[PDB]
Amino acid sequence: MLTELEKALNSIIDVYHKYSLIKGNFHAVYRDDLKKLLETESPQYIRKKGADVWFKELDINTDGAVNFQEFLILVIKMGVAAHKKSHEE
Amino acid sequence: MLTELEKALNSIIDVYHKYSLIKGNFHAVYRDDLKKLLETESPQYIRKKGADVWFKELDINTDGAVNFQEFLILVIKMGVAAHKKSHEE
Amino acid sequence: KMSQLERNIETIINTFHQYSVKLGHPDTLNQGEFKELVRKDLQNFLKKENKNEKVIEHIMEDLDTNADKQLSFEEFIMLMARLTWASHEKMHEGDEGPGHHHKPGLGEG
Amino acid sequence: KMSQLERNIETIINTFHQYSVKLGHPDTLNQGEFKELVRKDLQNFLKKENKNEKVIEHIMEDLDTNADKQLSFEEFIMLMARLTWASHEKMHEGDEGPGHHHKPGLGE
Ligand SMILES: [Ca+2]
Ligand SMILES: [Ca+2]
Ligand SMILES: [Ca+2]
Ligand SMILES: [Ca+2]
Ligand SMILES: [Ca+2]
Ligand SMILES: [Ca+2]
Ligand SMILES: [Mn+2]
Ligand SMILES: [Mn+2]
Ligand SMILES: [Mn+2]
Repeated sequence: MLTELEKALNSIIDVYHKYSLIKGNFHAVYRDDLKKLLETESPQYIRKKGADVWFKELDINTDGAVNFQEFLILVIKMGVAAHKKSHEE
Repeated sequence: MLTELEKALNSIIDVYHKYSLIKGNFHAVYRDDLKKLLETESPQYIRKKGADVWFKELDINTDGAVNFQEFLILVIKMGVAAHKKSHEE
Repeated sequence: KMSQLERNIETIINTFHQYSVKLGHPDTLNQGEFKELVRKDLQNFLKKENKNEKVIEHIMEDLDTNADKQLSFEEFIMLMARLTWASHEKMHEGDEGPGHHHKPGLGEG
Repeated sequence: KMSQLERNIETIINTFHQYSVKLGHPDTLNQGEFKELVRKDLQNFLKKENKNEKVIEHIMEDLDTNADKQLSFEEFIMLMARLTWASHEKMHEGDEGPGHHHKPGLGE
């Protein structure tokens, strides 16, 4: 069996695909899909920036979608932010 | 012999290491190293964003350096922009 | 309250902390702590690499961006991203389509 | 005047264009154009993949973000980033350290 940490990493892949498999390219989260991703998966301090703001940040090749590696930017940022908050009262 | 396209991609690796091997960690381009990189390797329309802005944008884990994957964000954006410029105006 | 993604991130942070706290600075991993985390919690994803202690040392050196011989959470999370990427890549290794399917990922299933 | 980096980006752009211009839209790669590029200019980096036409078709489907059966330059450049990454990974395959060294990269 995989470890809990390994399962967590594979679950991150699973999360992305809940949104990427809605339509179109299987590894594309479109601007409308990213709104649903953020609303469902990210806490309010992450969402509040705005879905269009996040989309412009994540779509590094300006091709109209967030691919898996682009999504990992959001994952990394969410992680660092959550880690910082774990040390705040 | 590698193709000219293949050599170009390996040259991109070489360009990164010219700055990453300056000091500290070998896949870390620090804030001053990125300023030198931008001043030396990128055109004015890329430089004008500001090395400070570029650094903040590229250092996605906020660890104080740009690693090779982070650098590839700049490469992608430079690529897209240069391709657009080739059709102007 | 917590989403799936949030729980996954929580797992990552919790696993970091359960080793960082052992020795020395409590919010960074020293070499011993990192080696233990990798040996235990990445036993499948890094199964081959775990056979070679010097490979594990290089992985730590690569991640240690400020070159202080400690991994901060910020430095460590790049390993998580890389392994998540690697597992997804393994799921698509040799993919001929049609459309979208995942094979087993890193470390099996 | 152009830097090493700019010259490398220009090579990517020129290569894209020498195929995109052939058929249909002159600034996008259709399947035939992409397959030609990959066959010729990525003969080493994609040596194994080039042996399996359905693999190359899947690579193009993956990169075709807007699902129009064409690759824009924006879509294509991801492949270039991925291969550059892959080559660098190859250079570090089984690296025991300490410090920094590259082995041969992709296609070598
Ligand atoms: Ca994109
Ligand atoms: Ca960084
Ligand atoms: Ca510690
Ligand atoms: Ca460190
Ligand atoms: Ca064409
Ligand atoms: Ca397209
Ligand atoms: Mn997939
Ligand atoms: Mn063009
Ligand atoms: Mn290197």
